[PDB]
Amino acid sequence: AAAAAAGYAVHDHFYDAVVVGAGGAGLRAASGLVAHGLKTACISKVFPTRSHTVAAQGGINAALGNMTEDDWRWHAYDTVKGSDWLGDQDAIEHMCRLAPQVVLELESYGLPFSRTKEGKIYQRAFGGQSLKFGKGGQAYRCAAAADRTGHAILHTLYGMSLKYDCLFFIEYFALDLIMDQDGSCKGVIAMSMEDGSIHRFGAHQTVIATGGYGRAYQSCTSAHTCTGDGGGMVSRAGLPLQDLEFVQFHPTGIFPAGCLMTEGCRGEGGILRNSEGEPFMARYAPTAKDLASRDVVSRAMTLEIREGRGVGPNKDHIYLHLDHLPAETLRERLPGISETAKIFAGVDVTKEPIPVLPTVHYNMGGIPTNWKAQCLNPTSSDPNKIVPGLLAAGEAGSASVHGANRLGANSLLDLVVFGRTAADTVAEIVKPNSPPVTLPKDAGGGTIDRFDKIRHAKGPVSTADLRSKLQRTMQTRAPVYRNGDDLKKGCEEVREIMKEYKDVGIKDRTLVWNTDLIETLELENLITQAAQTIVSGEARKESRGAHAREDFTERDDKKWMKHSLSYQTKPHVEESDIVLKYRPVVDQPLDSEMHHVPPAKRVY
Amino acid sequence: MQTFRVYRYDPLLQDKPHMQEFNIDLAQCGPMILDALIKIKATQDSTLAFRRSCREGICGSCAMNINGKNGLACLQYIEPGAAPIDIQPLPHTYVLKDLVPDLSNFYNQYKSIEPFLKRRRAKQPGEKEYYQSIEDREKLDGMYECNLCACCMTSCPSYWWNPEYYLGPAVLLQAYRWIADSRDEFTTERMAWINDSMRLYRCHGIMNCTSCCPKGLDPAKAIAKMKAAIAAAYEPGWTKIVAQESIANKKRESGMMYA
Ligand SMILES: *Cc1cc2c(cc1C)nc1c(=O)[nH]c(=O)nc-1n2C[C@H](O)[C@H](O)[C@H](O)COP(=O)(O)OP(=O)(O)OC[C@H]1O[C@@H](n2cnc3c(N)ncnc32)[C@H](O)[C@@H]1O
Ligand code: SF4
Ligand code: F3S
Ligand code: FES
Ligand SMILES: [K+]
Repeated sequence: AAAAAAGYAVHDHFYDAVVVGAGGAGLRAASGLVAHGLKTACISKVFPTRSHTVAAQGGINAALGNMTEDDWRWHAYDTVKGSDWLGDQDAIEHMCRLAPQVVLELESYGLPFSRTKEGKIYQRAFGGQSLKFGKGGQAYRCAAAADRTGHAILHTLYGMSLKYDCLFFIEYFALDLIMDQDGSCKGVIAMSMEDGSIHRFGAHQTVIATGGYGRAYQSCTSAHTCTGDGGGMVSRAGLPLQDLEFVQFHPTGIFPAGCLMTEGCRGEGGILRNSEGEPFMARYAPTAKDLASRDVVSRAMTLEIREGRGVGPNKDHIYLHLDHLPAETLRERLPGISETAKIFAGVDVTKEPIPVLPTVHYNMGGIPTNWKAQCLNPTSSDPNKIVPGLLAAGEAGSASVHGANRLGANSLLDLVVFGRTAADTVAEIVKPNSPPVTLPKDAGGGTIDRFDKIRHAKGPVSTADLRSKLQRTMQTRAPVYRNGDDLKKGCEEVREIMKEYKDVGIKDRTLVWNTDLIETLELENLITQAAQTIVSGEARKESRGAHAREDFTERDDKKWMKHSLSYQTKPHVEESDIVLKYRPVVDQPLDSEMHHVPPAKRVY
Repeated sequence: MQTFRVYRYDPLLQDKPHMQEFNIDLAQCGPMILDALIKIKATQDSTLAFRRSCREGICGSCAMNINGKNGLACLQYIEPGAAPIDIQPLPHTYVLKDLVPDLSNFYNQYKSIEPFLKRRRAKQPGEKEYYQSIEDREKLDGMYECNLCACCMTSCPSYWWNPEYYLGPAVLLQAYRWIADSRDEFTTERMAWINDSMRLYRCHGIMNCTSCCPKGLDPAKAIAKMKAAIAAAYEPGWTKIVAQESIANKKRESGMMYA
């Protein structure tokens, strides 16, 4: 269409649903909505196949039972323990009970899974997975496709979206949400990086399927595109974000590249050794030495380097020895790791150890959501109150299936399950044919003004310099082992970086593929989420899952079994404060098919 | 102190594209080319535009032309020398800005081959995974790893000349991947559609696609196999088969499709 707001060409679209994101969660949600007969659009900054979901390597967890006898209820118990009793058991049951179906559906659309001798899907061992509610042994639930299980899923979900004919707006950077005065999302306001035009997508139900904000740290396994844009949009809408202090460091990341070595490497026989040549992981998490929870392994590795038993000339990292394993298994089951090591590390997996170090990988926090993927705006009386027209899925969302620590091969499962759930939930709300949404009168006004103010920004500090400052502070003030003093120092520093965004300046003033402007808009999202992370972490005076305070080294179930909600006071990052409130965790499973897993010790 | 000449075009000025030379200290830069480009953007000229996500070679977004040969900047190594390292956009592509190509035709052509599993019977209720042997899964080994970087595409002299008629190496390999997938049941339909003079037989075996592939795949070998299979399996009734499938797609939305 054609309008002119503040001198910008504004096009108007009026769909029944809009999905921001074309990663795993977004591609699944879109295909589902279209399959339900609803008119839908799917906005993405990159071609859907270039999303970070493609970089996944391990696999997706399902109680298929192809390798050993299995029950979904056992998978559910493992997830509760792994979450350190911070995840909702309602959402965990829904995800685990659907994991078999979701994985088979993906195979039905052509996902090239690895196969067994009977023609079934091969499943590999992963950390934190057991049988018989912990009384059994290692559980092989991770349906993998070689070392390329992400590439497979994302390509297959794109194919499914093509089969259903999903309307895609590729290379469109979403800026904000078109919120109503009452408090309901009425769509999104995006820009095209290829034409330079602003588009006001108006939908009855919006699905935020962006990724995480892992690029807010100096060393991450995340993509440069992982800036947490949907979280910033929600925060600038005045809505809460949850559990942002729980940032997962993956135990093995190539040193110092920051690339990821699949946990499947250890799940197929890989051993971590130190300067003394010891498989030290037996001392911590003895029953599952290297296949312990990712948070335990990372803390063990950090303590070992700290104790002086680190490998390398600088004694700064740890060694992962896959050399002892058969060369055929390495070539067949870990085909991608070998090449990446040969390049970014110069290591021959079959003959040499790989240098590794704990690196930020995933973010358990995100938009608060219920088990139906409806975003929540909790109130003192209604902790389960939901934003009327908003839903979330993927790493961006926090249904708290993963709680304080995510079990490997459960995120890709959350992408498919909750993307599907989000499509089902909208179907019930919005009918296949409905009168068009009434975009509010001043829809985008503020967003256009801010975009123009940032476009014509001529201040002293550069976006890159400010980003490096933030990345440094997060890496140094929120490491694997956090202390309260540093957390306070950092909280002051991030607040300064917040008020420094008012001095950022860009040199390019065009609108077609202006990476300078896009990256400055992304830095706003990165700053707000990174700020809420430090504030929430300093406020949590306990040690649960990935959050490991040296000052407080013990879980506090009595006073800290709560979800942590952060709020940005004002829409402008340089004019806002991070307020913290809390909401209770859902402990009762949604049906009786699964029982409540009582809070307990997490030894691994 | 390496010198890096980089192609520069402003979509608004629409001034003739030019190569600008930058000087970078390799001591304070990462080994890969993409690190040099990021450093240039961060320090010297922030206007520089380029696509980059994964940093590990898997997304397929950093495809460029470095010193003549296509490649992914994140996996390409800086090679110091007196000679400036010339970085340009993908060959014979419309440049949206600086090093950002226009690959919309490549995306459309891929949608044409309909890369999703097709079966005559819908999965019966109570059915598990469709059976595929390890040997059958082995057939799809070197074809399912394509990251759509589009280097092989923009290295084929036949895609340079007839971009809008020739599907190109990457799309053709993906078509063979779905013609070779034992689970797919529309083998004849796919072969009939691909059996066109412009779509397939514009490949003259230059082998630039296999030489530049960043993932070490062999699109040239796949196209040769697909041509041999079609020649042996051709029947007079293939044209009718294509027509019947076209009728089946009558109610599809507006976009590239089987027809
Ligand atoms: C980083 C990572 C994650 C990962 C993994 C390995 C790595 C290196 N391996 C995994 C594994 O083995 N098993 C598993 O269970 N999970 C694994 N993960 C986790 C998972 O891959 C990530 O959490 C993933 O990011 C989740 O997928 P999701 O669909 O939620 O997000 P995405 O893939 O990052 O893509 C998000 C999309 O949103 C678009 N976007 C972003 N900002 C915007 C704006 N502003 N406007 C519009 N669209 C936007 C992105 O472009 C992308 O398409
Ligand atoms: S065949 Fe190779 S060069 Fe072509 S798109 Fe696939 S990975 Fe890229
Ligand atoms: S270079 Fe081109 S002509 Fe064929 S062999 Fe490769 S696709
Ligand atoms: S940045 Fe992803 S392929 Fe290079
Ligand atoms: K077939």
